[PDB]
Formats: sequence, C-alpha cells, structure tokens
Amino acid sequence: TDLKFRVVREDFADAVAWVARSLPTRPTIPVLAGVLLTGTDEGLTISGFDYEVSAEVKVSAEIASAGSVLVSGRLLSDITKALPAKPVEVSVEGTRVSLTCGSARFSLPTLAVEDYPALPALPEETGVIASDLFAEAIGQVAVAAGRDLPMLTGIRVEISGESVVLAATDRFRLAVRELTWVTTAGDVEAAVLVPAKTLAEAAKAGTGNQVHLALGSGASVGKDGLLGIRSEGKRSTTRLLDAEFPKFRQLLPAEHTAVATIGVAELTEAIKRVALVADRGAQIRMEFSDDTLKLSAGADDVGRAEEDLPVDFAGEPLTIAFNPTYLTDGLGSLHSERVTFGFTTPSRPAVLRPAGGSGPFPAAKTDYVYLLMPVRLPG
Amino acid sequence: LTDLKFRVVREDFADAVAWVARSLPTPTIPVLAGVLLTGTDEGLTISGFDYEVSAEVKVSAEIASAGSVLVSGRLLSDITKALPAKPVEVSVEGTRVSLTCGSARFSLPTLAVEDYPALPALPEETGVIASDLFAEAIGQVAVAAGRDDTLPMLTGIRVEISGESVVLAATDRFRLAVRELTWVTTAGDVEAAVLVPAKTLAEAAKAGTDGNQVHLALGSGASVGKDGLLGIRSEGKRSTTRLLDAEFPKFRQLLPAEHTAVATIGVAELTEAIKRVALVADRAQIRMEFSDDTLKLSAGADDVGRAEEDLPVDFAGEPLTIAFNPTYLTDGLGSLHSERVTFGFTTPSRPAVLRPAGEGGSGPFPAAKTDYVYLLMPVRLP
Amino acid sequence: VPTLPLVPXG
Amino acid sequence: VPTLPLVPXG
Ligand code: NA
Repeated sequence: TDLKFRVVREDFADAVAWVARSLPTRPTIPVLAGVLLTGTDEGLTISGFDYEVSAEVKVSAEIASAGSVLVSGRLLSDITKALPAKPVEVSVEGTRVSLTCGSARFSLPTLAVEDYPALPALPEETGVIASDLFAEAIGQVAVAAGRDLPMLTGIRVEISGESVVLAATDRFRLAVRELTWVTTAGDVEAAVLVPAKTLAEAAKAGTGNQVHLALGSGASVGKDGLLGIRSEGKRSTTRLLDAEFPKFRQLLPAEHTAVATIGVAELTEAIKRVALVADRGAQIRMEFSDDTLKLSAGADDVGRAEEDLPVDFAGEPLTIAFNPTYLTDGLGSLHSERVTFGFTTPSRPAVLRPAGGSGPFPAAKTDYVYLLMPVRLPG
Repeated sequence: LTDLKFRVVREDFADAVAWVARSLPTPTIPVLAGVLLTGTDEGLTISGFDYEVSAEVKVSAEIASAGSVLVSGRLLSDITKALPAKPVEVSVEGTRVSLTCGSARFSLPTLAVEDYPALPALPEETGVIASDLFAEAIGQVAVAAGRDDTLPMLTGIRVEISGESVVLAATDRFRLAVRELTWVTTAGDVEAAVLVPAKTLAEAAKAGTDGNQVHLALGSGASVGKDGLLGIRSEGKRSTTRLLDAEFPKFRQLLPAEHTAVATIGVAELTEAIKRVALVADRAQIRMEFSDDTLKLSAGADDVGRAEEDLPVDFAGEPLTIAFNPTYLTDGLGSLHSERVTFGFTTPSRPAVLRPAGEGGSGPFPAAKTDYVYLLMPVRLP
Repeated sequence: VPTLPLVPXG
Repeated sequence: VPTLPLVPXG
C-alpha cells in the first residue's frame, strides 16, 4: 500500500521541525538522518530514530491511503519550512515521494528501510510533572553538566516516592533542583543518569500541560535502559548513561561565615560590564564589606575595571573570585528577583540560592541550589 | 605636553567609536588597532589609521584639558557599548586612561605613539554626491566583486568620474554590476577612473554618514588619483582609503546592444520561488524555461530530489531555457531595489541582463537605458 | 561554467 | 583553579 495524505502546512512544518531537532548531523549510517512518515487511522505519525534517541509526534491529517515512507530529514524540514501557507499534498509513487503545495512541486527519493531501526517501546510510566516545571528544572540543572568524562555528562534523576531530585556537575559547579511530582504506579526508590544535552534539548521543546516520565516501576525502574518522555501527541526516548554519578550531597555546606543578598539583575548587568577587561575571561573579584560589594577584573597590562553595588551583607568581610561565565551561568538559572550567596572562605565553594547578626549562619532551605567553586585571587 | 581630560555624552561617544572601530584591522602591528583621542578647541576628535584606511570623526565634548592619547580600539569599543546612559568622564593619568560613567570605572593602558602613523591629508575635493545613493550604489555593485586576492583587479570597485556622473563597476568574471549616479563636480569637466578595494569601500558605506551628501576627494584635472587615495568627506567625518594598483577589465563591451528575448516579473515572487526550488540543488544550478505568460523554474537530480514551480511572467520574443548559479541570481535580484526586474536574453550560453523594470512585441529588442545593470553569465544545461 | 567574455580573463 | 571537593575527582 502507498502512503498518500493531505495536511495543513503549519502543523506539518512544526512537527517535522520538532523531529528534525533530534536527528543526527552527518551520521555514519546515512539512513539515520531520515524522517519516517506513517499514515494510520488516527492520521499522520512523524518519527526519527538513530538507535540512541527517538522522537515521535502525531498530527491530524487527511489520509487518502495508509502506508509509510522514509525520506531525508534535513531536506523535508527545509522544504516544509519554505512552502506557502496552503494545503500540502504528499503522495508516494514508486521510489519517489511527491510533495505538492500551491504552485510548488517536489519529487524526493525514498530511503530504504531495511537497515532503519524500529522505534523502541517506551518503559512503563513512573510519574507525571507539570510541563513548565519540567522545562525550568531541567534547564536549571543542565547548565552545570560537563561536556566531557562520561559521569559528568549526565543529569542524575533521584526518585523517592513523590519527591524528585535533579543534579549535575562538571567539577566546578554543582546544580541541584528538588521538585514534587505525581507517581503513576506504586512507591519508587531509585536513581538513573540521563545524558544532559539530550534531556535539556527535549525540555526546551514544546510538550500539553503535563509531561509523563517513563522509567519503569517496582524492581524494574531503569531496567529497559531507557527514559521515555510523553506529552500530548508526542513520545520520545533516550538511552540512559552508564556511569556512576559522584556523591554530591556532602558538598553542600550546613552553615556560612558570611551571607550576601543582592538583586540578580543589578549584579548580572554589572558583572558583564566589569568582566569586559578580563583577559581570556579569567576572573572577576568580589569584595564584600559593610553595605557595599566591589566588583573588579582585569590586570595592569590589559586594562582594569571596577564597580560598586549596594548589597545586604552580614558576617566577616571577604574578597572572593570566580569564573565570570560560571557565575553568570549560576545567576541566570535562579529565576528569582534576588540571590543569596553563602560563603565560608575565599577558596571554598560558594552557595547561590534564590532569595542577621554576626554569624555563623545556617544554610537556607531552597528547592534550587547552585554550588560554585571559587578561583584563586592573583598572588 | 598636557594630559587629555574631557566629559562627553555616552550616545555621542559610543556612536563615534563604533564608527571608527568598523574600519580598524582585527594586526601584524598591534598599535594599528589603536584609536586616537584628541581634545582640541572645537571638542573631541576620534580616529584610526593602519596605513591603508583612515577614519576620523569629530564629536561635541567639554574639554577640561587639551591633549591626545592612543588606546586599544577593541577595548574602547567594547567598554563604550556597555556603559549606562550617563555622562562619560575620560581622564589620562600617567600610563593609563581613566574612564568613569555612573558607578562604573575603567582603566585602559595607553599605547606608544612612536610607531603609530599620522593620518594622511585628503586629496583635493572633486565633487559632491548624495550620501544615501552613494552608499546604496556601493552595496549594489559590491555584490559582484571578486573576493579572492589571487586576482587583484577583480577585488576592486572601479570609480569612473565625468562632469555629469559617477559610474561604479565591479566584476568577478561571472557577474558584472554597473551603477551610474548623478554628482556635481567642484571644477566642472573631468574624465578619469580609479580602482578602490571593494571590501573597504563597502565597509565605509555601511558605517554611514550623518548628513545628506558627501564629498569625494580624488584630486582635480590631470592630478586625479595622483595621491593614491580616495577621500570621503561628510559632516563631522572624514575617511581615506588607498587605491588599488591594478587595471580593471574592459567591461562595456560585455553589455549587449540588443536582446532576442525579454521578460519582466516581480522580484519578491521570483526570489521566493528560486529559494524554494533550489533547496534540492546540490552545490549547482536552477533552470528557467521561458514561454509565453509562464516561467517554469526547476532544479535537482534523480539521486537527491527534483523540484519545479510555475510563475506568471510578462515575456516577449524567442522562448528559451537557460540556467544559472542560483546564488549569483538571487544576489543580482537582491541588488535591484526595484519591484519588478526585466531580464534581457540572447542565447542559453550568453550573458543575461538584469535591470530594474520601468513602465512586449516580436523583437529583437534594443537594450534599455537604466542607472543600474547586473550582467550574469549562465551555466550550461545538462 | 563559462566566464563572461572578458578579453583577457574569460 | 581548584575543583569542587569531589572524592574522587576534585
Ligand atoms: Na586623529
């Protein structure tokens, strides 16, 4: 049977665009860059799979004839993005697939499916989380993942019943986000490691007020070796990462000798000004005392810069330096009006959290934390 | 000699530095990426020179103390783009330049000027020309210039001057673009031509001027081009660029006196269609079959994919099918700035004329007189 | 791909 | 540039 359907230009383009995000670029197995189109009873299914990551979306379409066909991914996405806002008519004839839309007519070759792998079955459902929370949390934590060191390239997902903990580190920063979700099956006590770039890219995409996470259930959580992600009309899988995540909880300070609260916008805009002179973006310095923060960067031979900000500060005054990018990375993941820094010494990790005597100061309980290692002041 | 100290409005200072910076080299001699600040009676002068291109801009400022100082152009430009909307205080103290604005305080090291070359004098002014049209004309023809220094005489924009007009031409051997502009000479009759690096002249055009006209400085009479410089003077601004020392091809012989076929069509429609059909073009051509009332575009192959699209066209004369490099074609269509394009054709293997359309018989058709023309060589059909 | 008929140059 | 005090990994 030969696939033939009519579809709206906008729904077709957006769906193909969603899939095309997860296709490989220049794959050793060229057919893996294909997009699979399947006409069913419900309508049209659009999928891609490269043995590692799969993406499948359903879109309404008028199916004149059931069937499936594999066509080149980047070409289809480029064509569909370039068509007029008219209906699109797709029709498989022989070894070609005809795509007509208004005055424009395309004739693409079919790809062979003999060496094209089948979509994996998604694991059993584990839990449900709101879509906006999911995007935000993944987006927060992924900023701290290594880009290699396989154990640093993943996001750790710990599940303890209703609670979920996401974590990632690259040895210089550590981001941890805790959230609550709705369990699908029974109580679950488990942890997996998901490739960060892949999970972060999936989150940035659309998904639908809810996101269903499929990792299995009972004693088989993690067994299929897969994380399934489901939203309204969309299903995706990623292979889990085979590496042990470092023990990170011991790193989080129970208390601080100094704490500082400041506006995130104020601080960020100022960090960008001062870091302008940092040779290779080496370091920015933060001098805390009284009610003012002094930022500085640069050196004698390249140029210096400094800026004073009002700041709510308590405890023993200190000067501490950071990688400016690591610092703005942290600041940008807070999603709060203010940040509270928790310090001990210039050479020990600093805590940034979304936002009292002489100290010491108990660590604040927050759903999100970004632990940043300092760099050494020049000496 | 005194230390430079001034106060300036941030917008004025940032715009002027940005303007200079576009013309700085990104260099074998580090100090040539420097920007020279000079505080005078009239205010503040900002300039860069690297032996080949100079740019000088004057802006209003409160000069507390006269002097000059050379600083990193890259660093100054980055700092000024990031300052808050507050007055900028600049003060030279020893080997550094202090720059303060709001709560922000910067300190740039000063550069040695002993190997920093002095700005060249502009040649005598040769004529005045509308600043917008001049910029437009340069950007039009620059699309046709060669980019490969293997062949110097293709990397230039030829500037022909006459008592009545300026003619700009560029070619890369595959396309030729020629634009004519009215101007008014200072001395009356002149007949001369120089060659200017396309890249640097095009950059000077995008950078922009604040007034409505600019003066071209090439000299006068027998002394045109003698200085080896083209100068451009506008309000508050002057620039110079060193002339190319190469001979431009003899190009007017390439322009066909008549056409066996002619077609007119909307530029936006044809352009959008070409970009659609060329999605299947590997690397390399798009095919145009012209009939009465219809143009069928097509491209591709059995191994990658084929695509075709039909457009209404106003066509006259001998039907033909002709193919082009799709990128050279949309480059020309995009350089037209008119609503419709007229194609002038002879044979499938001879140059095609693209002209802004104005306001169809049997042929042959006499070539049209226009201010602009983009001449494009075809590629052979398979 | 012919050039424009520049003489010389082509 | 010290690292975070991961043991092992620093
Ligand atoms: Na100067």
